[PDB]
Amino acid sequence: MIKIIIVAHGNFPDGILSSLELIAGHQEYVVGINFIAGMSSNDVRVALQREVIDFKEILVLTDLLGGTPFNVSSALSVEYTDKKIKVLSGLNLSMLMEAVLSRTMFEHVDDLVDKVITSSHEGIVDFSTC
Amino acid sequence: MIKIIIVAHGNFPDGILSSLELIAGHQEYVVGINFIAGMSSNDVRVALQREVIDFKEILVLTDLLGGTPFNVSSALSVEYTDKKIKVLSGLNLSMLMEAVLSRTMFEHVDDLVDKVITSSHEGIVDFSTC
Repeated sequence: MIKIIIVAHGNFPDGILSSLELIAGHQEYVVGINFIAGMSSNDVRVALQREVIDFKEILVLTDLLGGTPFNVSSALSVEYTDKKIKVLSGLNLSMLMEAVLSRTMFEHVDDLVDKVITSSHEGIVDFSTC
Repeated sequence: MIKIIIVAHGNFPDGILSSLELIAGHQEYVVGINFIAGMSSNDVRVALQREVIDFKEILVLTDLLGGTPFNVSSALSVEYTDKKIKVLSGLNLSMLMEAVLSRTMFEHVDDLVDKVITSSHEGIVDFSTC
């Protein structure tokens, strides 16, 4: 059971989640934290802490390297002795679908992240390229 | 100008556009086509045609390889003799920010896509590796 948590600027999390819902329907243990206008770094931190209280294996998908979602997520990911918290930047729908569709193959998030990264890269394609 | 068109499942385009608005503010020549429940493939085609009527250099950012937004966009990109339409899949915020921040440097979308692709890939990072 790997919990997927999406953290990104604006309502990007709501938006990409609506893509997932249209394609695959509603999923268990998948949440979005919308980093909207008005909220601070700490607001994101509080929200994320809340979402991880009861989970050991957690994949956090964030929009942009070095942005507040990624920074807050990575800072928190090293604070829990027995939690496994992976934090990715570069979130595309490939990243999200792969995590959702493959996570049940894995007990541990450590063994899921390699395949999620591979699909994220493989999903970036220029149509000219055939 | 190089016009940027975002086509994706659900309200993903609105959501990622809200990320852009928050980070960079409102941009010219950047539109979203939300492929929501109830919409047909032709509906997407009609919308895209409308957005490209009066533009010669067009970058279309789509969510997912082999999906309706990508398929409709790719099919249309080869139908105009004198339009330059590039169609990418794998849309992440890195892809969008690069197109927006760098398009000014280029007359032609052809010379912009390689930088956009590079940044898209470079933006996918696992914090464990830093």
